[PDB]
Order: sequence, then structure tokens, then C-alpha cells
Amino acid sequence: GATESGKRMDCPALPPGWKKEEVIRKSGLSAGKSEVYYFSPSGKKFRSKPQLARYLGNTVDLSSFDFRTGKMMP
DNA sequence: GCCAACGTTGGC
DNA sequence: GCCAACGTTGGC
Repeated sequence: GATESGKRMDCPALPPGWKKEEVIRKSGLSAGKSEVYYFSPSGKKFRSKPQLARYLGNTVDLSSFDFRTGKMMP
């Protein structure tokens, strides 16, 4: 399900066609650490909430969006 | 001390 | 030149 790692999955809190992936680091000091990426319907990768906001503009209100889980968490 | 957010780099 | 992957750090 939603906490499964290494697998792109639907993010239903965003507009249609957005997906999310959790990727675990392998090499280097920061190994094991978990990061989250988003993919637009066009397939571009997004690495931060501010980056999503810049791209989505007023088509979404991300004010309560939790980047790590992809849920709206008021 | 942490980590959100971003900059840099190696490998292609 | 691209981009996955790691390193870096200002703001908290």
C-alpha cells in the first residue's frame, strides 16, 4: 500500500495523474535515509513542496499538504 | 542537532 | 547535456 517503498503510486490528494515514490538511499554516509519524490502527469520529477507549489500555482492549495505522506493534514 | 530544500557531481 | 544520487546547510 501507501507505505511500500521503491514503488511509484497514485497521490490522490493532488490533481489527476500525479504519482509519488519513496526512495531509500544506499551509498554514502546518509545511507538508509528515506526521501520522497513526486512525478507530474508529464513525468517531471519534483523534490520539494515549494517546487510543487511553484509548478501547480493556484490549481492547488498546498497549505496543509504533507509532502512526506502526500496527504492533506489540516 | 535536525531536516527541508536545494546544489553538486559521477556515470552515462 | 541529462539526471539519479549523494552532500550541504540555513532556519528552525
